[PDB]
Amino acid sequence: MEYLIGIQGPDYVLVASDRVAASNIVQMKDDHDKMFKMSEKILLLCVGEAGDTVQFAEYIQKNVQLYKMRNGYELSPTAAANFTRRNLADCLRSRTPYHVNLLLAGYDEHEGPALYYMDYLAALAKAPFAAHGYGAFLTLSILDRYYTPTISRERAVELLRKCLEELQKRFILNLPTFSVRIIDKNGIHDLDNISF
Amino acid sequence: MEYLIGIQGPDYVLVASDRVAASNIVQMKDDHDKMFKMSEKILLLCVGEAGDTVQFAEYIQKNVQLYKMRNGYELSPTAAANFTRRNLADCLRSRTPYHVNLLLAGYDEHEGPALYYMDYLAALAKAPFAAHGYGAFLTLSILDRYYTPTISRERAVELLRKCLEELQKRFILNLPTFSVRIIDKNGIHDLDNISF
Amino acid sequence: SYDRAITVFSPDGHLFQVEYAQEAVKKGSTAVGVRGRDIVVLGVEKKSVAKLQDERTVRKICALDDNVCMAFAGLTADARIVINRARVECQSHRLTVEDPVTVEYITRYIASLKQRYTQSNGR
Amino acid sequence: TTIMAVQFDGGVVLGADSRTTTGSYIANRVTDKLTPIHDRIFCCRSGSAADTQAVADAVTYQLGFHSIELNEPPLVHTAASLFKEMCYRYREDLMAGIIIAGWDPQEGGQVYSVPMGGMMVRQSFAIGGSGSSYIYGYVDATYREGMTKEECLQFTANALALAMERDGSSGGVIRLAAIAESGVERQVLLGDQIPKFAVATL
Amino acid sequence: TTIMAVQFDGGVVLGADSRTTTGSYIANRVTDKLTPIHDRIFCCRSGSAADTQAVADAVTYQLGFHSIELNEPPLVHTAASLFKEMCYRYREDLMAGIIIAGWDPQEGGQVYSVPMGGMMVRQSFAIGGSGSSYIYGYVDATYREGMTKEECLQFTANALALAMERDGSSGGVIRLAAIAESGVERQVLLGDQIPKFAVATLP
Amino acid sequence: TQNPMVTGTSVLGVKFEGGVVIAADMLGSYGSLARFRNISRIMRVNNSTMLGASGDYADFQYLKQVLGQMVIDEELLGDGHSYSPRAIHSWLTRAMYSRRSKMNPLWNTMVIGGYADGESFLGYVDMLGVAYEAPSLATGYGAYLAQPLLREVLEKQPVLSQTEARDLVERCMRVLYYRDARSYNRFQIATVTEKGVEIEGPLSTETNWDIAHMIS
Amino acid sequence: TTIAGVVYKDGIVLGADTRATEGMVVADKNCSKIHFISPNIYCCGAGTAADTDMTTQLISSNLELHSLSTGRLPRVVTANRMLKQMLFRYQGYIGAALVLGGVDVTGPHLYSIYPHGSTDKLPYVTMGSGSLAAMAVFEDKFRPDMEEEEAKNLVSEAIAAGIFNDLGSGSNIDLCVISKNKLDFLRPYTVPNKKGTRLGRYRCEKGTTAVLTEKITPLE
Amino acid sequence: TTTLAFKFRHGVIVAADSRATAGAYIASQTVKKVIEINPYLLGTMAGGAADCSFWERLLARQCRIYELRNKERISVAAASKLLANMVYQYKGMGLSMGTMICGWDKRGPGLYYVDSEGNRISGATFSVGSGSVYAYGVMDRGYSYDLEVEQAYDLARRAIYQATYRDAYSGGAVNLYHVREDGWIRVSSDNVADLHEKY
Amino acid sequence: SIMSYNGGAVMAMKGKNCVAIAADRRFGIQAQMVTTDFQKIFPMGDRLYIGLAGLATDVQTVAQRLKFRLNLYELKEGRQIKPYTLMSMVANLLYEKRFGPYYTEPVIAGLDPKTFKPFICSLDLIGCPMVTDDFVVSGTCAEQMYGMCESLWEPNMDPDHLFETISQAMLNAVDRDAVSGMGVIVHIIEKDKITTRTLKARMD
Amino acid sequence: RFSPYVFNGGTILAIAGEDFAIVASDTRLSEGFSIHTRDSPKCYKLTDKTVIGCSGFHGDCLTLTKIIEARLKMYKHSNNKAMTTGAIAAMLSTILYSRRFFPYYVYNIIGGLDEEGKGAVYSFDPVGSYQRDSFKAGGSASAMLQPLLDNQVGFKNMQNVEHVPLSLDRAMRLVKDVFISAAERDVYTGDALRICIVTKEGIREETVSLRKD
Ligand SMILES: [Cl-]
Ligand SMILES: [Cl-]
Ligand SMILES: [Cl-]
Ligand SMILES: [Cl-]
Ligand SMILES: [Cl-]
Ligand SMILES: [Cl-]
Ligand SMILES: [Cl-]
Ligand SMILES: [Cl-]
Ligand SMILES: [Cl-]
Ligand SMILES: [Cl-]
Ligand SMILES: [Cl-]
Ligand SMILES: [Cl-]
Ligand SMILES: [Cl-]
Ligand SMILES: [Cl-]
Ligand SMILES: [Cl-]
Ligand SMILES: [Cl-]
Ligand SMILES: [Cl-]
Ligand SMILES: [Cl-]
Ligand SMILES: [Cl-]
Ligand SMILES: [Cl-]
Ligand SMILES: [Cl-]
Ligand SMILES: [K+]
Ligand SMILES: [K+]
Ligand SMILES: [K+]
Ligand SMILES: [Mg+2]
Ligand SMILES: [Mg+2]
Ligand SMILES: [Mg+2]
Ligand SMILES: [Mg+2]
Ligand SMILES: [Mg+2]
Ligand SMILES: [Mg+2]
Ligand SMILES: [Mg+2]
Repeated sequence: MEYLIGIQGPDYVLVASDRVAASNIVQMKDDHDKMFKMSEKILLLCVGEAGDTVQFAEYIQKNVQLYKMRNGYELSPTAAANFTRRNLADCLRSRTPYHVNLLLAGYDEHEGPALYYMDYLAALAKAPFAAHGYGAFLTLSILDRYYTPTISRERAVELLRKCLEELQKRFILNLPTFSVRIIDKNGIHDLDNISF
Repeated sequence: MEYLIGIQGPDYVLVASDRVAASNIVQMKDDHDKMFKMSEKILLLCVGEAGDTVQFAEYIQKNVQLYKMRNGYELSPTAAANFTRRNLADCLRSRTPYHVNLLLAGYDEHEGPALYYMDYLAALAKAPFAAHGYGAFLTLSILDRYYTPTISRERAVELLRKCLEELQKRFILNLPTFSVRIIDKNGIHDLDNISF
Repeated sequence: SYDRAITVFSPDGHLFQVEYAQEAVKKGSTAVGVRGRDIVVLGVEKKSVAKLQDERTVRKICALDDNVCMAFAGLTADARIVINRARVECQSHRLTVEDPVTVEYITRYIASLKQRYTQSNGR
Repeated sequence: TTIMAVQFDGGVVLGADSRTTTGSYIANRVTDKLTPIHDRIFCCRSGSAADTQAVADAVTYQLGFHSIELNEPPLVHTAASLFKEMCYRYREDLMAGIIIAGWDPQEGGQVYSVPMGGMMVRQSFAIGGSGSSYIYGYVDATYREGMTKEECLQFTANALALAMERDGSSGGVIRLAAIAESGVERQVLLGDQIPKFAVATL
Repeated sequence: TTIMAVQFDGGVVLGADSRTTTGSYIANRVTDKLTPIHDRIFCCRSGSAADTQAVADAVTYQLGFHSIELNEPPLVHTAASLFKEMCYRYREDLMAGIIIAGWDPQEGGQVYSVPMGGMMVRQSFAIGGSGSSYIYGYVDATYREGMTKEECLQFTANALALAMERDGSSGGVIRLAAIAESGVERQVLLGDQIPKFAVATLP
Repeated sequence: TQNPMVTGTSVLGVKFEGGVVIAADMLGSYGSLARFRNISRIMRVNNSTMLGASGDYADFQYLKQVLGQMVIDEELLGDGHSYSPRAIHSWLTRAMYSRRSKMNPLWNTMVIGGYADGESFLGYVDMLGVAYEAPSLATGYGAYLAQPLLREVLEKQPVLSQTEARDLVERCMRVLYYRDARSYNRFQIATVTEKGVEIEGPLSTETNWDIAHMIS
Repeated sequence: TTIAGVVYKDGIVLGADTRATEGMVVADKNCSKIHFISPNIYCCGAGTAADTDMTTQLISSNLELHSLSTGRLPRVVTANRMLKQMLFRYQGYIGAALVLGGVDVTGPHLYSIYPHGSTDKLPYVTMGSGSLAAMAVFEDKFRPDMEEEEAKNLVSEAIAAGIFNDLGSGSNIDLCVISKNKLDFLRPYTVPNKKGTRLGRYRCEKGTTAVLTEKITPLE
Repeated sequence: TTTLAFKFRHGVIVAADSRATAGAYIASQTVKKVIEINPYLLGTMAGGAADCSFWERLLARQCRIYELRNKERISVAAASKLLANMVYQYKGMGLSMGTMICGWDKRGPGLYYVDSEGNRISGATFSVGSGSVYAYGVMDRGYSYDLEVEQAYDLARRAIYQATYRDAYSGGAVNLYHVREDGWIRVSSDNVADLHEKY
Repeated sequence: SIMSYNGGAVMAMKGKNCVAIAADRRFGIQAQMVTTDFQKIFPMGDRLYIGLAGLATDVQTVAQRLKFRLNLYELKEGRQIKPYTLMSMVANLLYEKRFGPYYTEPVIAGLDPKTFKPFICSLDLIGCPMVTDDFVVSGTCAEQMYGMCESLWEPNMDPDHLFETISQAMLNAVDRDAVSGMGVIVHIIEKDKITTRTLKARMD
Repeated sequence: RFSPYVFNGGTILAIAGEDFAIVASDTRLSEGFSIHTRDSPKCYKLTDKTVIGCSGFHGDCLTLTKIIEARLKMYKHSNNKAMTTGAIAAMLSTILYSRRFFPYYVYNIIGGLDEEGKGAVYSFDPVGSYQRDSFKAGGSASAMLQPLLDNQVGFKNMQNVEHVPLSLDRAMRLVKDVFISAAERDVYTGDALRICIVTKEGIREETVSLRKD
């Protein structure tokens, strides 16, 4: 079951997600990616019910890309977050609600890095770090303990690696590998997978 | 969630069990032992509902030991399996049923090695190999594919290790270590834990 | 069910059934125990001799658990009851305390069983 | 509720108790359950007060309009048919047990039952509502072919009084109406004017 | 079922229909629902047939034994009391609506109702069973203080006939009994003997 | 009882100078059917105490049987001690609580009235063992319809004469007959004073139906 | 809530308490339950508060359109029909229980209107959780053709009965008196309930509350 | 609630918050959730407030009787086992209890987790209660068998603190105990508002 | 209960020529705190604020949809909305969803844009309005809030005393509620300025 | 399904002073939307030194208090002394637990003098979880009373205030204030406030009027 994490530093946001797709008692894929690139400087990380997660993320992704094509420039992380929220909330009481939980990470030229948390109800919160999934219960306090607002990216990846080690130790599910990416002024960078 | 496995060769039975005690989303112990020594040449491996499992296994254990003290010699693996089954079946429709699944492994001076399977309903089957838990779904066919009745103990531990690797690869739960023991004419021998 | 008071006081404070039970012990085969420095030994007389006897079947020294044994003198049938009761109790102890009994614990248990059979109706 | 109507040569007599209950609270003790649908056509209402009021208002509208268009007084049979259509069509959303009675020049005095479910049947006399259960035997034994208007009025008042004594959901005053070519005559029996039959003491 | 009993000066009249149903199948069309509990004490039974038979058989036993011990005929009030005790105590496990009626030397003709739940009340006349709902009005309008035996018999037959016409769960024949110091007189009204009241076909 | 069968509606009670008056109609209803129209829902317990019961009449009859036997038992001793109204009310509290606690209640709400040692006693006990005392009581629909009238009079004049209490009870019984669909216009009034317990009836209230011509 | 009305010799008296509750807590000690319909017609409301407010406002507005069109003073029957037809359509889901009273060219008229759309035309009515207490007063004391002051006494007594005997009712008694000549909207009519006074003082001086952050934004 | 305990070189650390709730209502900020069973044995309380208090008090009674009969201190194993056997009979009846039994006996420092579901397990470290998941993260990242005494105190205190911060149902003060070979000591009681200031 | 899924508390309070509105700062999901700076009070004018407790998603939707409507109103009309009119606008917005409501129960606090007269109100989730002359409260600790307000509030308080009263009412109320707190924010609204403060508060 | 419980309302409060205890309650007994009586106090004298407040389901309040009374006499007969405030508290915990599976629907607060003569308050949940407190509210309006006591008696959330001892006169003023506030908002609290003051001289009683609506 699905784990998302984000940590925002002074000029970047780091994000990671597990790579498992499971079904019943089996992992069916171990290189699954739960991140969706919305624009040069925006990732949407999406977990929840099957079908809803991809349908929702891809719809958001295509509309963000459409906005870019229509206007010549991109939606800010904050605008995209609010766009995402409006869609989810507008569907909440409709015949087609989407059961998805999200993180939105981005870097804006003028606002700097941003990390947004959203639940399936479409409550939106800006946070210095955040996580979703049952794994969040075991890692949020690790983040509260060691995060600082000026944390460097070398130390953020170390902190991330304490969180992921804690899941190996203490979480009942087998989540042995994680996708890791960072966003800053120069866009989206793939880091090495963190594996056990 | 709990895994038990047994493989019987010509003159030994090999058994292994996971070492996790879990509660809700957390492993609370990673060196748990699910094996109970009934006599010099009998192990009972027990999983199922909390409380029931230990209360049942220890009641059996004490009674087997009492038999030894009363009579000067030990219950055969077969007799112990049947005793175990009588008790479980007798409780099945009572006010105090025990929700436990078992393997009984033993070596008898005159019948040789034996492996018995029992479910919570108290159906008793003798088997050349067997397993309990959701992990069984992913390992039984591995045993059907490679087991032969003359399998040597060196090859049995290898076959056990293919099963346990399959759980690391494919099972959704984090079971990283296993107790392993063998029983033969010289009693019960602890093997190294198999760990990941 | 039979509720007669069997063991009762007599005028000079005696419990005659108990004294008679002691007479039964005195006619049993001799038994001796000696506590060594790092050994303990039990030895006991006869039972019969009797060439046709299967010796194994009449031992008067009995394991109660792995770390405790006992000899007795007196009524052998009575002893078998006490021994079995003690054997059961050694397994409860291990069950609930996860240690073998001390010798004192099981001695105390046996003694208390014996005292009860001097103060209970019908026995 | 208890409602009743009876045909005689030249007209009809209608009656009802006046109790409206929510649970076992009496929300109106002097209810008028006999509602005029046209000059000489009434309906007696039982069941949900909201339902029977809504249905009766609607039928009054339909019948009035129909009557103007035709330039003739309406048929009692037509009034009953309009009730039936609405009570049958909406039988799953209404709790209405109706008696339609009145006079027209073509067929004289007529009584129709439209019970729950929305069937319609003409009868010499009709009873309905919760209290009607307690007067089947009475009306079966007492009814006589060829009663006068005055006899129909007494027979009605008696039946209703008996129902009212026994049915917790019926009571209050007895409202009567007689309808004939000459018009509608309404009256109320109250207190000591309600027929009285002793409790059977030892 | 419809059951009824009526007091007169010197005794009682009891009546019942004869229909026993399972669902809407008539399993007995000629049921005898008036059961003798002693020489001059009967009960009229409605509700579960199994229950009322069991309770009646038990009371008969109790009352008979009590009567031998006392060496006197039993009080009607005593029969009613025994029914009440058993119907009240077991009110959660029985479906029994009973009328006890009879004669004794001390109190004469007497009618007691023991409806479901096991209360007990003396009455001038009593009705019960499913069909009784349809004759409350009739009996209330028709009852007169001081009716003779023959009038009580007619009044009973008429009430039961009316109930039987309307109640799907009542029907068949009318069983009547009169009880007095002289004894018990039983009769059956069938077919054309049952009082008849026209269906009110249209003029 | 799990499921009440034949039932009674409201019982009223009010204290006055020298006694207590209680009232109850004579109806046992079977659902909405007014089935038994001449039954008394009031008991003289002993000389100082009376009881009125709402709810299941078979359960009331049981209580009457038990409590009647207890007063006889006590009179057999002829020892100068008698159960006071307060004691009877205590006993009844325990018995209702105890039955409630076995999940098998006696399906009743009761009003106990008494007069002993110069004091008027009026007490309430319900099927759950809820019990208390007050200057006036009303069970069932009486709690909604009669009690507001009783308490309004008693705020203007806490101490009523017997005849004033009696007139007030009659006014309440009228209201109940107008507004409770399980009521019946045939009731009893029971009074306890120095002289003992008197039960009067059958009584009826005059009713007014003028409003039938004011459909307004 | 306790709401009520009476027809007296020359008009209508409407009455209401002023408690609104959420669960078993008092949310408003002084809410207004006697709602304007037209200058000659008012309506007390009980039940779901937003439903009573919105229902009466809508009908009042449609009646104003009606009267603007006709040039005449509206009729009580018209308000009754409009309310009951709307409530019927909604099948009881609009939880408005109303006492409607006024005076029109045909004189005084009083109706009770239930959520499911039934109405009763009667010379006195009560509604709300306090309605039986108020109705007891009316059954005991109403007479036809009372004088104004007697009718106002009777209605306030009836509301008081609900106030004191129903946990759902409280605070003040409001009345509205409507005749051919006069509209007297008496809010409050009586204030039979008052908060007791405060015996200790908790005038906590500046600095008592520790402050983490402060921003003053000046305005024009 | 959040409770934790852990064995280490210098014995066993035991810590708890002090909140009690009734639904979402905060009933108390000053509950004592570490019961002194005897001068070498502690029990911790999480779950139903009455259930924990009653059953640990009963355990204390029984351990004392044991001591009187047998003339020696009950072991941690035996005490934990007495509790497990007492509650086992009530499974399915809605008792809610999660306890750590913490002592030092002839086998050295001892720590057992025991609950109303029937679990009884020995281990190095545990956390129990609505806030346990949060305490585990922090305890797990800082735990070592070779912690110095003051470092172990700091860790326990911090773990409970961080649990009170995330978990709506944990709060108040952190109460800390230390089981040593000659008995437990009460180390400190620190209000979570004073700890926030500090961390 | 839907209304407690997120927890939270808002209140408003009247003083002489000033009003105050306050909120806790926790955004949580059942037991789990997610953030501690979640906004619940929103400007609807220079001297007019709305506070929303209830389900966080609906807090945000209502605030946003209300702003949409208000901005259109102010562009079309000459002028800044009156407090009472804002209340009505909000009532109408909430009652449109009568049969599938937003799970939020707002409080409004402000000064009339022309007269500077103080106004406070609250509404239930389907738009029933309630104006008062003292205070209003909404959220998972409403009882606690009522108890503090009833005991401390007095008439005609100056801005400093109003700030202490509303602050002590909030802090002490939320400290008896598991799912409200993690901070308190207070806005004092006066004719010539807004003063915004966060309070030292328990963080458990 | 017969329900064996009903809610009958009622608010209780106790405060410990240096040499006094207060136990206070309203006098309203309710059921549904009706008032049974306006004169039904929730305080019960147990000894000269101990008073208990009980609210919730009145059938259980009556039974439990009669059980406590009987147990106090039994204790006195076997042990030759009156039960102390603390022993009454410990005993009450066990009596409440004995109904763990069919609870007394009662909220109990004990107020009295401890063995040094000092104020003692003990508060309970329905199944007997308890502790000693300095002050405590219970019952219907407890959530309304408690925060204000936290603030004004506990001095919580206040800076630069001298934490003085609680005088009897101040504690009395507070008690009356909080009940008056509660009567404003809790529909169940009203009619009258009954106050018991336990000191070494004995137990004295004040009553004050509350709103009747
Ligand atoms: Cl052992
Ligand atoms: Cl109607
Ligand atoms: Cl019908
Ligand atoms: Cl019909
Ligand atoms: Cl009907
Ligand atoms: Cl009526
Ligand atoms: Cl037949
Ligand atoms: Cl039969
Ligand atoms: Cl019956
Ligand atoms: Cl019957
Ligand atoms: Cl039948
Ligand atoms: Cl009768
Ligand atoms: Cl009597
Ligand atoms: Cl109309
Ligand atoms: Cl209402
Ligand atoms: Cl503490
Ligand atoms: Cl022991
Ligand atoms: Cl273990
Ligand atoms: Cl917990
Ligand atoms: Cl640390
Ligand atoms: Cl919108
Ligand atoms: K009737
Ligand atoms: K038939
Ligand atoms: K109040
Ligand atoms: Mg879907
Ligand atoms: Mg079980
Ligand atoms: Mg049966
Ligand atoms: Mg409908
Ligand atoms: Mg809080
Ligand atoms: Mg917390
Ligand atoms: Mg009130």
